[PDB]
Amino acid sequence: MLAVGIVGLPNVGKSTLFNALTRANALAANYPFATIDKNVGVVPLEDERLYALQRTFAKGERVPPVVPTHVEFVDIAGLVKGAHKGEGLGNQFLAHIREVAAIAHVLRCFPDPLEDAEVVETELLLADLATLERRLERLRKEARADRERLPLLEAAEGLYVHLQEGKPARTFPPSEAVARFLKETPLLTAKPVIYVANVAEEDLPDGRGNPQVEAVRRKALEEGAEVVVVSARLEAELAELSGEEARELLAAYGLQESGLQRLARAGYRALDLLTFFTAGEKEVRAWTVRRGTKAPRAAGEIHSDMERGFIRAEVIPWDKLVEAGGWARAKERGWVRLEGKDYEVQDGDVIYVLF
Ligand SMILES: Nc1nc2c(ncn2[C@@H]2O[C@H](COP(=O)(O)OP(=O)(O)O)[C@@H](O)[C@H]2O)c(=O)[nH]1
Repeated sequence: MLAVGIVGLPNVGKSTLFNALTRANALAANYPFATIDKNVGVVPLEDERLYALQRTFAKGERVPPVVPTHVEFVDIAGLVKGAHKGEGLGNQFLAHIREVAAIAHVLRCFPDPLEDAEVVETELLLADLATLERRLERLRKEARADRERLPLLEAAEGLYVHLQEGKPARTFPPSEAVARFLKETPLLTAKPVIYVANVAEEDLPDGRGNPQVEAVRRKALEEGAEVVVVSARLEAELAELSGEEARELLAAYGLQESGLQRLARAGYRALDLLTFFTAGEKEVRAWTVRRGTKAPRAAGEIHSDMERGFIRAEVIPWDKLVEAGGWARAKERGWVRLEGKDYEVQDGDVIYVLF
């Protein structure tokens, strides 16, 4: 699942954060099928570029509607710390973690958070060490018969040293061999991690001077995780209001973006995603693809057909389309590019597929 799994030990504010997330999910324009699950929802991603494009294509009294994209979050369910005696405690949690692309761990930083982080990390490490032991045995046999498997075996040898020292796969230095191994065997500790420091509202936006948040930032550096500071209670309260009123009251408190939006943006980065747009008089919409996605696959997101039927596409940075004043005007300015099947989409690109 192209989603962020939210985890938390008892009483850290996770259910409160999910009251907010479930409310936000009821605002979505399009729902991924996975959201049928009560534990899966999305947070619409606010993007001012949509409104900028909207003004560019508004004519007379007509204004095209805007459709934002979103980031999917899963409430990871399950007891975390098992006995490892074959009884099965903790198995459901691991199974759920396997299905998400990134992990966001809620840590309580208001009346030890590092202890919670280590508890979860320890269970993920134990599962990964077992996976590595199984792969080392299998790969060593396969490599003797097919040298093409050797790089994965050598990457696994290195990761095993790293994990045996209690370090996550995500902080192991990158290399071609490690990349091939992790694509085939997606270790739990290789998933990007966001530590969500839950604080009292007075500590927003960065938990400055809050020793618990500072300790979380220190641990994050060691674990290769990013940090987002939110007040779950505040987010739940704001989510009950209209977006306009919530923004005004937030600004009155000297805060410029909700914690849910900050979390959504952190999740977007963790999942290595980028936004591209389709824009015209009828509609302006934001689409999401993984960084590295080429024009054809991008086109496939808009219309399945277009991927195979893809011949070429007009592409222009949203800011240049806005600066020009429209498609006809951007063409005249020579700012509209015709890109082929080899083109890697860039964040902010506006695309119109030919055929
Ligand atoms: N002051 C304050 N209290 C919070 C915040 N988030 C959660 N709480 C309170 O902390 C307790 C546990 O929150 P909860 O969502 O039930 O934790 P869970 O066990 O991780 O779901 C509750 O009584 C919540 O009201 C927050 O951001 N600020």
